[PDB]
Amino acid sequence: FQGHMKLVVCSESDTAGQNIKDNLLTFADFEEKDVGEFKLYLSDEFYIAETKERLIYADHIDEKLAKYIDFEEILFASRHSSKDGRKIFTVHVSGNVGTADFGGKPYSLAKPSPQTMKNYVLALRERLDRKPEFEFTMEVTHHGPSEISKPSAFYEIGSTEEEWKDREAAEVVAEAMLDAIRAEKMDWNVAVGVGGTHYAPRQTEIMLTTTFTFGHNFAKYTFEHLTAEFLVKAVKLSEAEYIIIDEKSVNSAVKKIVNEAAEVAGVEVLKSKKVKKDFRLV
Repeated sequence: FQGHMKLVVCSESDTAGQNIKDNLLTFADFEEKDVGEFKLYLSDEFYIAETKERLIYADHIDEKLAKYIDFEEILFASRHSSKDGRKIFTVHVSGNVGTADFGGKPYSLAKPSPQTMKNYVLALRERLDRKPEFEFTMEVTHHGPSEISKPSAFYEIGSTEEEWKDREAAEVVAEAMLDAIRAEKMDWNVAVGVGGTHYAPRQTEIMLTTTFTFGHNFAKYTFEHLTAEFLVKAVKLSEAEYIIIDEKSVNSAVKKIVNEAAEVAGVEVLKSKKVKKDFRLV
């Protein structure tokens, strides 16, 4: 059973997650309840769940929470840590290709939530100028938890403690989440992306300016470990009808498995430049 409400999940020890939570709590009349290992906040709008577990290791947490409440998807609210120290708002779906160094299992992918991710990004774009020093960017699929069956995605703030403690940054994310949760448009074109650096530049531009959204995205560092069958799993899991390639990143070797996957799954392959040109929004 999936119910019809959306669930925001955060970690008790995550500063960013907590600030996002505090802001989300003012958007509706909530009632806290402590069941099992969680702290649940209920309302007739959306749900919020607090766990003491580190999110990247929260495999099967959707099954655990589903014992107490019904929800159709999860929006993980968390901080983003990076050595670049850049101030950014990011979105990505968890999952691993060849290595599972930070949660989950190898070659396992979490169920994405392409529509909500898209609505969130457009709602964020609308407010980005409130925090001029911040920039938005997608993150390729990486890190745990990989064992999540309910549609999901991670909505984060980074890259250091300076940003995690940023009250307004968390408030902007919370507002974008509320807009995503209430959004009715659920027919954005869905694709799995292949190619690019860890911050998926092409995919980020596509998310901000076209009618396309993404489920999973695989960075160039994953090329050697990708297989045609793994890509088919990603496409079907994402409910994608397309595979978009970063034509400047993909090599002939990876293009072969991409084409293989496209044929087996019955989806169309499109170059990122063509997507940006023929699928603009306004």
